[PDB]
Amino acid sequence: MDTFVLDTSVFTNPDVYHQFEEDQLGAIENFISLASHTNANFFMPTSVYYEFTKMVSLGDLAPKFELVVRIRSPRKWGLMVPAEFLYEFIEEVRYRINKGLRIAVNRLREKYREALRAGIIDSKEDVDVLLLSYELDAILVSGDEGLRKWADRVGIKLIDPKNLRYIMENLTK
Amino acid sequence: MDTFVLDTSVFTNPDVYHQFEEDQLGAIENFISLASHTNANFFMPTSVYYEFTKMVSLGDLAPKFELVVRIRSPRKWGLMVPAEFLYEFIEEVRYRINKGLRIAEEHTGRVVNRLREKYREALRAGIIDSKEDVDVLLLSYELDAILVSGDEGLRKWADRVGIKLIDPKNLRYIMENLT
Amino acid sequence: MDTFVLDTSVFTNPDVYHQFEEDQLGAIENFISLASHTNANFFMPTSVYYEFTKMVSLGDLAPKFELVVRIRSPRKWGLMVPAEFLYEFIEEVRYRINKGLRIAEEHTKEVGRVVNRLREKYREALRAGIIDSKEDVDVLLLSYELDAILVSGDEGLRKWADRVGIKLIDPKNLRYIMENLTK
Amino acid sequence: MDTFVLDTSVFTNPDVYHQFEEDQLGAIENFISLASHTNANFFMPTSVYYEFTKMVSLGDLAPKFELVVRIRSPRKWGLMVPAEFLYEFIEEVRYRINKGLRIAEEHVNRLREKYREALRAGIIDSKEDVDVLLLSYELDAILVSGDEGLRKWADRVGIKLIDPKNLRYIMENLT
Amino acid sequence: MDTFVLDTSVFTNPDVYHQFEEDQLGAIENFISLASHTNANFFMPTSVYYEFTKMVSLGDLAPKFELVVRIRSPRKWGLMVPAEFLYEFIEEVRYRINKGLRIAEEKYREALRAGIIDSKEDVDVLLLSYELDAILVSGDEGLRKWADRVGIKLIDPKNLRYIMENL
Amino acid sequence: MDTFVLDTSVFTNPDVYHQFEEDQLGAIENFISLASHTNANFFMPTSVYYEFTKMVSLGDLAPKFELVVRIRSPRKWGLMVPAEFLYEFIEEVRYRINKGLRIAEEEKYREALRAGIIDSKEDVDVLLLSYELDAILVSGDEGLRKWADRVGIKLIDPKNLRYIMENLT
Amino acid sequence: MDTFVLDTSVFTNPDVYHQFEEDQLGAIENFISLASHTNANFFMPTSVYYEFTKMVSLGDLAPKFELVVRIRSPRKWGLMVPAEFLYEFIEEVRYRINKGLRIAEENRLREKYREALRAGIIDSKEDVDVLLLSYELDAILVSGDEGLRKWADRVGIKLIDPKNLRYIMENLT
Amino acid sequence: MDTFVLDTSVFTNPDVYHQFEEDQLGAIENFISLASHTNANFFMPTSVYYEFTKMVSLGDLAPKFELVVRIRSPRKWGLMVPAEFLYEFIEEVRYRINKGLRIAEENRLREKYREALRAGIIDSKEDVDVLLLSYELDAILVSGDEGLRKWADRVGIKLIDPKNLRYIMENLT
Amino acid sequence: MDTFVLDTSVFTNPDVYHQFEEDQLGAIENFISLASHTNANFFMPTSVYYEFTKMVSLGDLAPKFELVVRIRSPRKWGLMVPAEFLYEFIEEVRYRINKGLRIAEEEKYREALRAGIIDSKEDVDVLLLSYELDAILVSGDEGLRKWADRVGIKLIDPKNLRYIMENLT
Amino acid sequence: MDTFVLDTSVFTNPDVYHQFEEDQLGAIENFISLASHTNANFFMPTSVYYEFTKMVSLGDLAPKFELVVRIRSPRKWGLMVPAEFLYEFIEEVRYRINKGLRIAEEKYREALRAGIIDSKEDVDVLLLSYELDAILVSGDEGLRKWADRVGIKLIDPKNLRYIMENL
Amino acid sequence: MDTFVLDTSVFTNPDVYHQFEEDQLGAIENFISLASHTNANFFMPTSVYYEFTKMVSLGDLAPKFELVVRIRSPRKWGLMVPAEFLYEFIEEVRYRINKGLRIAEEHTGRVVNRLREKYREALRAGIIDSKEDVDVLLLSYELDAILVSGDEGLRKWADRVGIKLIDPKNLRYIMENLT
Repeated sequence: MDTFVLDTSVFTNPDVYHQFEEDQLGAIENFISLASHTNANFFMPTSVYYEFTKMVSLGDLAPKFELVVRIRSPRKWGLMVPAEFLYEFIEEVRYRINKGLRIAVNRLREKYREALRAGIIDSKEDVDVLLLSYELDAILVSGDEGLRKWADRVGIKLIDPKNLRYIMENLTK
Repeated sequence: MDTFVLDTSVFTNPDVYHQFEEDQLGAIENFISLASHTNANFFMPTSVYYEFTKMVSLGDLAPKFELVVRIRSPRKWGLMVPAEFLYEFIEEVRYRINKGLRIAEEHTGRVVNRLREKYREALRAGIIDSKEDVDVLLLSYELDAILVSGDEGLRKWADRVGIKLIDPKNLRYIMENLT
Repeated sequence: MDTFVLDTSVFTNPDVYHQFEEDQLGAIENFISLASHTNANFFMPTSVYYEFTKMVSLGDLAPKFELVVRIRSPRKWGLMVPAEFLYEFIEEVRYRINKGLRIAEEHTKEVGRVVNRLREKYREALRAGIIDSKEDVDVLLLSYELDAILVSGDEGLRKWADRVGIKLIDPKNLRYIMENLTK
Repeated sequence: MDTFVLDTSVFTNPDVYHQFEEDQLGAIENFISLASHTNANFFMPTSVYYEFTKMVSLGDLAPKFELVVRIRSPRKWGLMVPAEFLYEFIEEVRYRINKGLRIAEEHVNRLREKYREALRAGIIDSKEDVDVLLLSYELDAILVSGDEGLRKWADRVGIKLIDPKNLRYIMENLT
Repeated sequence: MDTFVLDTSVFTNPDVYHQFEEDQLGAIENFISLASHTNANFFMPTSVYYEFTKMVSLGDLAPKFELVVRIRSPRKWGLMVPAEFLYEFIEEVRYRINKGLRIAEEKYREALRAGIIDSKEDVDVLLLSYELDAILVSGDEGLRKWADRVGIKLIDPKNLRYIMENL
Repeated sequence: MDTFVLDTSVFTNPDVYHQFEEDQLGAIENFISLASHTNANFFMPTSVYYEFTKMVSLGDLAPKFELVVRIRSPRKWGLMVPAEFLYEFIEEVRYRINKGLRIAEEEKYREALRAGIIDSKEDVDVLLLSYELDAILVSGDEGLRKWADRVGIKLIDPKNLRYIMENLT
Repeated sequence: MDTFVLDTSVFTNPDVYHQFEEDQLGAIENFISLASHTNANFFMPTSVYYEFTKMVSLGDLAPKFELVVRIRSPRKWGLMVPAEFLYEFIEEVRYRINKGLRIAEENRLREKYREALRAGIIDSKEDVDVLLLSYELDAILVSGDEGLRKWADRVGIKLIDPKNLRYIMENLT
Repeated sequence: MDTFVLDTSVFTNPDVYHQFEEDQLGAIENFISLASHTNANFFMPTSVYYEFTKMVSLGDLAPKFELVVRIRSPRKWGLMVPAEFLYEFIEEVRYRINKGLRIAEENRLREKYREALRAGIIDSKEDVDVLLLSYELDAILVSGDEGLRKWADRVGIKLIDPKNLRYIMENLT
Repeated sequence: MDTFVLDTSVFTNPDVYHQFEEDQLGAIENFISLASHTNANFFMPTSVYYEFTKMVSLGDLAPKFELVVRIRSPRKWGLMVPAEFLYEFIEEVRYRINKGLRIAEEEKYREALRAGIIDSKEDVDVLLLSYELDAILVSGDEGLRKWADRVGIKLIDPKNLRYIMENLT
Repeated sequence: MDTFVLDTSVFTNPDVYHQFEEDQLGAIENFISLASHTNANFFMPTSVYYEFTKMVSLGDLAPKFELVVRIRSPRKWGLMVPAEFLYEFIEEVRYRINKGLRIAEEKYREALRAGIIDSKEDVDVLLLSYELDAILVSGDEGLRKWADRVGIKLIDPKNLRYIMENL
Repeated sequence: MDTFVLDTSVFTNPDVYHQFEEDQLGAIENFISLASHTNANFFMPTSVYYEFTKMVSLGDLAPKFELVVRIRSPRKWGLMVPAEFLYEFIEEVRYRINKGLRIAEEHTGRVVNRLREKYREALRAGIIDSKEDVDVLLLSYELDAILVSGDEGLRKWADRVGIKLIDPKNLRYIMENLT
């Protein structure tokens, strides 16, 4: 039975969520409905779910979302990663900060200070996503191309996020 | 099938128990009834159950409650925790004591004497709550269970150490979808 | 050769340090001098040495002390303690916070400002009971890791050390022990 | 026999190097001379040595330095660090970026580059931090550093430490 | 399926056996009947069963009892307990005897030699419970507090009938 | 080099201490002096040393004693004993209580046993320490050394302790 | 399913075999009959079966008995017993002979005393065989001899009252 | 350096002790004297030393003997012997008693026959103790009893001719 | 399900094959027919089957026989036997040679032993195969089954083979 | 230092012992003298030494011999040989006896019962050599060819004196 | 100290042995003399030594040679080689047989009969040489020794499988620098 770990970008990037509906809230609702009738487990890291809720107001959808998408933390005890992964994470932080810095009087340096604090949060989400995907042996669904490139050098299973609805449909119990 | 370890706050904090009914005994009895018809195991550490019985008089409910919610002790023999966990526990005691000390101070010859006994009850309960926290975490770890809490402090420790969690406000909803 | 882990109390409790000299700074300086000519390794946890520097001002003694007493952190990686040590610590915490409350109140057994001064002396008591509990863990873990003899003076810590199988000495005989190991 | 892993700050922060000489190039030279007669091993990560050379021109000292201080890379092959360490590293990056900008903030076109530079050096110094810790862990060595934030981290992880102000002193008490 | 290890106290302390019947022999008889029709294994240490028979005369009930409640010895070969457990046992002996002599008011020499027999029962009970991963059913506060320190599964003995019924 | 774990009865039973001197305090003092020159390690469990101090007032000898005979606790962390040893302990408690009860039979019944428990806890501490250090158990108590024999702990005649100490410089 | 290892005494001591029938060969035949319709495995050591056959003639029953009661040797190849067990066996030899010696006390006196201890060691070798086989198969020892059952208990072998063997077999069909 | 485990028979059988001196207590004293100046460790099981003391009074010599010959118990805690060894011990009991029984054949007849087999099992328990201790220390067994030495050989314990013990000790000073 | 390793003597000793039929070839044929319907695996070592074919001419029965009783070699690669078994083998050779020598004593001395060696090699092949498969050894030879007993291999009375086969559909 | 395991053939076959002396008792005597002054351990299996004493009467040489040549049994507990070795032993027995009867020309029954005694010696020799990691000294072609198949260290027995001398 | 395993070709190929002297027996005896005063162990497989004795009559030299060059058999009991090695051996037999077949052909009613016996001696020696090669490699591996050969074919197999090598022409020089 296929397990998936979802990124923040799955429901915040329009290129991905448009497959459910053009509205954000409507796409999320459609996803939740479909997730009930599909033979799949969905997961999302605690940290990622937190940032998703800061961006999108789910309200009455939250409990249904939390029922179909299990929110687990990847911080297992005694989990060890090889030293190499540590060094690759450093490169991911570089990517994240510099990407945020590109998109940025003194609203250029409280923009800039906000960009790097977001860049750290995005990196701590990336590692949470990968670790959880690794632990569950799950398929990582993510609109962030930079994350997906890293999930490959590390050998995590992937899907084209644009085909998530399609995949889900062809697995209905 | 899903396993849950319940904290004391599941049935003592109104924000959580109101999903079952509006009376404490009503909520407990509604929970027990539903637990019978749900495909799930429930557990509560011995220490947590003890404090729960001091705060609430179950009476005739106790045997039914003890049947649906299994009371186990998490004090395993060959169990080992990393030295990290030990240091994290010290921070939880700090959190517990200082939160309990805030609430003593705020309520605030004769006024000096009610304040000393109010600060002793703040610390002693702060330690009791910290020992319960550990019991809850260890049991959750051992059974690979979903910790149902409500005490934001505990839930955030549970998260640091990778224990499974749920929003306690959605407990009834989850139970209803596992019948 | 013998290895020792030192508590704060070895140089702050007068019943212990008098063996070197009657003054505090004099006792510490005398200890350092003797430690140089003794065939023994001395250690103190980073957390404990920090509290020792907050209570006593070593000044020019610091570098000599830091040479004879090695200041190491016991927070090794993958160190695992059994789960019973977790519960025994919960109990030391209790003993500690309580001993302190005792002195807070018992010291304050003694306008309305009285209430605020009592409020502080209670606050200070728990904050220092948690600092002394963290010290206690640090001391035991360091003693365990090095297989060292714990020199304390604190009854509460030594009782715990004994429960967990850590080697102990009478702190009052430290100078004597050191003298019978000269190189 | 004692082993030490040196940080850049040992020879770039004056508060540390003054124990050898007031002069930077003289402190380094004095250190090198003493290291020859000291019963100790010295090490410095490859990345750390690279940054040290970009700040200080050693010239004819380089070969003597490279003989007394062995320049090794900690990027071993089967090394596994706990997942926790990974999260600790993220916090170290936060500390170093935020320390860099606090410096930057104080001194429009010059500001955008003073802020790029703040965080590119912030990442480089975080990579140096990891290199230093991993090498210290691998060799079971005593980490000598002037940076507070690195020395604070070397404690959470249990790496052996020294007051850098006492380095000369320690070296002298080992022949 | 839930396994259980029974103490002597289950059928000798009236507070516990009254749930089956007011009569002692009738409670045992009722328990055995119910045990047949419940999806649960029952066990009792050799040493505990011996003392139970010295106190209660079962007569024709014995073979039915021995069929529903399996009598095993916990003395498996190569079983190792942590040194800590050994020290905790010493404390249990202290508890057992001190209680016993309170009760003295030749009756000192019986309060000792019974206090140790009760201690040997306690160990046999805990070890068997540990080995089978069973739920310890016991009236005795002291045994149940020790069982808890060592992480053995417990039940309120007063709800034994109720639990059996719901299986 | 030879390691020894000492019981309480080494310095509290006259049959054993007479080899050092006729006086108790003098035998202890003679032992301490001889221990300093001897090529052997001496040890005594914490619990055993405590009871020894309650019986004998060492005074100024305590620091010299605590230098020659090292007072360790045998309650090591990951230590496991076979379940059989646990059952052997129960028999030792019976031996100790019944011996203490015979002598009582002339509050002296209540403390005939409370001492019997303390003596049994000491016995365990002595055996475990002996096991851990792979040491020779020196004890005058018959019952303890007969147990020590069942569990394969090395033994000596306590009456020959001085002689053995002398044959090791 | 339950497994049992049988002693000689289960069919030679009258106090146990009377549960099947009053006559010895009749009891054996009833047992065999019942064992066929029982949901249980029966075993007896080779050495024990040999002495059983030297005491009872059996004849016609032998092939039926050998079908229901499997005769195995417990001398497994890599079996290790604790040194302790070795000492315990010396005590069992003592018990076995000194018993034998009580009967004898009731030339021929020598010829009775020699015969007493030679049968004593044969019975000791039976005891070992029985315990080892019970251990190997994790079987319930059905004996009748108190001394063997006391030993079996110290060693933690599963036991039953031999007087209830028929009853147990009946409740497993 | 060479290690030896001694039997009772090394100082109770005259055929062996005569190499030291004709008198028993004189031989023991010479052995003790020589053992002091020998580069070799000597050992004897607790059970063996006990029976040795019940046969020879010794007295004055005891502390010197206990210094040169270390009296250890071989009942080590985690010792495992193969099941095979257990069977071999049953044969040793047989040998030991049937021998004992030959002497007896030469009331009192009973009191001689009881005494014969009680000493036989005591000697069997000695044999085990000796072999186990020899095994544990990797020591050379010095016996005098042929039956024990035959066993020691089947088990692969190191052996010496007891008649050459003095000679061996002399060539190690 | 039950597995059996068969010796040569199962079909070459009349005391054993008479249960199937009075004729040799008829007993073998009856056995093969019964084996097909029985819920049991049969095996015979390669070496044993070779000698069986030299003694009895199976003709058209061979393919049916080789279908019901599987002919395997027990010379597995990483197989190790304890050194004791090696010494036990030496005693088996002595038994086999001396038995063959008694019967010889009436080139019949030279081949009294050469057969004794072949029979000893067969014995080893039989035991090793039985050990490997955890099979029940069926053999009429007294000496072999008494060895099989010493080494803990499962056994049956060969006289009851038909009866056992019948009680397994 | 080089350890050696000696066969009977070392002191019973004249081709080998002639290097010490022409006389048999003198060769043994000479060997023992040299053995004392050479930096090498010597060993011989129990079974081999027994047969050696049945053939040669040593008398007063025995204790000196037993001091220089340690007589151990190879029957260590738990030693395992590969199944292959077992089959190779069968072949050795075949070799030993077949040789033996050639020689027959009651003398058939002795050529067998000696052929097996020689086989049991062969195993004892190889196992001891294996256990000690020793050099096997043997006159017998057949034993030395087997020793070679199993990877045991060998020497030419004719050069034994020479090797001892250079140590 | 350095250990060496010698091939048959060390003393039979002149290009190698000429470093010691110009006569075969001269070279062997010079080698033996030097081997006595060098801090090095020498070994040769039993099979290799056998073939060496067939080709050269050592006589009185044999005991001295056997003392300096230890003749061991590499047929270890628990020794395992990777299945690669097995396939590589087949290629070595191909090399050996085809090299030996070339030399038979080249030398080349009566001519047919000397050619059949010349092709049988080419194969049978080709197998003998292949078994020697394996013995040499296995012994070298077991002792972690330096293979001294000269047979270019063997040296190139030895290299594929990571055995230590030396130029055989420098053997004397190496021995001289280890005195």
